[PDB]
Order: sequence, then structure tokens, then C-alpha cells
Amino acid sequence: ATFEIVNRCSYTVWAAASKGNAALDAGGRQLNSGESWTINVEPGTNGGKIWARTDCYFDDSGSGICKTGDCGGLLRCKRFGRPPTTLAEFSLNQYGKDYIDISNIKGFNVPMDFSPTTRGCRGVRCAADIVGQCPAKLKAPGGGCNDACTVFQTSEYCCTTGKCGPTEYSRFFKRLCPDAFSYVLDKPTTVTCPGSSNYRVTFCPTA
Repeated sequence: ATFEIVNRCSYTVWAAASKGNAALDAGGRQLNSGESWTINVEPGTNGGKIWARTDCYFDDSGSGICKTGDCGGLLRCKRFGRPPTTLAEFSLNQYGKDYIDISNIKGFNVPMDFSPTTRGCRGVRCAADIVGQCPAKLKAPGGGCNDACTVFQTSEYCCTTGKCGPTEYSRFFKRLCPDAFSYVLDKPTTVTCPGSSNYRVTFCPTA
């Protein structure tokens, strides 16, 4: 499946793509403002994610740091990124269908749209100014708006045992972005697409 990753932000981002234990495609790349990078994701990929990283520095070998979404210091991500990270999440060719969503469960750094480029389903979007509106206690000094699990490490926020409810913090994310997961047990906003759909992830869609 193809995923065109487009940076419409006025700032550079370093796109990342992983399924948690492996890179998807090259796993990451710099995207200056306006640039597009198309990756190929294998059919059947379960639990894939794409995200933006901000404020990165990499040496010639691709080792370095980012202020949001760092993945072990690698330009080329092999694992998931450090919160806060707005997440485009997908599982492909799952009994004939693809499933996509956006999640704020790991916080928010960059606004995104995640849409099919092929027919048969709608896209999802979280493009409100969550960083600007972020509750004081969730603001990450390194940049972005942390989720409450990251900040407070409680069973309730982290949904550790599977029984949690919405919270004042989750409700903030949900108010700003109704179409994204705000906590682990949120009413799902997953979209079912035809198996083997192709997609576009756009950072700063309303830039």
C-alpha cells in the first residue's frame, strides 16, 4: 500500500513510520515545508503508525534527537516515538478490510489529516490548535500537549486494567478533536476501508 506523507506545515517535520518492532519502509525522513514523501507499507501490516517529529538534529549516520516523537534517536525509526505525538494508526488487510484512525492517546504535537486516496471510505482529521489550547498541566516543556497518562502515570489515565472512564483531560482532547481517540476506551472513531486501500497523511492540513 502507498502512503503519501505531505508536510503542509510552515516548519520542517521528520516523518516517521513504524509498527513498533520494525520500520515501515525506510522508517523516517525529513520533510521540509511543502514536501511529499511516498512510502510503501506491506499488505497485512498490523498496528502501523505514522507521526511527525519536530525539532530534530541528526548526524551523518542518522543518529540524533527530536523535541517530539523521537524514536530512540534514529532518523530511520524502528520503534514508536516519544510522546507527545499525534498518531495516524492503521491495520491493513485484516480479514479483507483496512482500519484507520487518529489518536491523541499519546498526546498531540502536529495537526494531521489521514485520508484514503482510493475509494470507499472517509478520512479522519485532528487539526485543531491543541498545543495552543493545551491545559497548563499537560503542556510538555519540550514542546506539544501531553496526554494525561504520560504526565501522571495512573491506572485511570493509562487504562491499565481495562476499566477506565473519560477524564477532564481526555475530554479536552475530545472537545478539540472529536474524530480522534482521546483515551484508551473512547468510543471508537476507526474507519473501515476496502482492503488494500492507499492513503495520504497530511501534516497541518488547514495550514
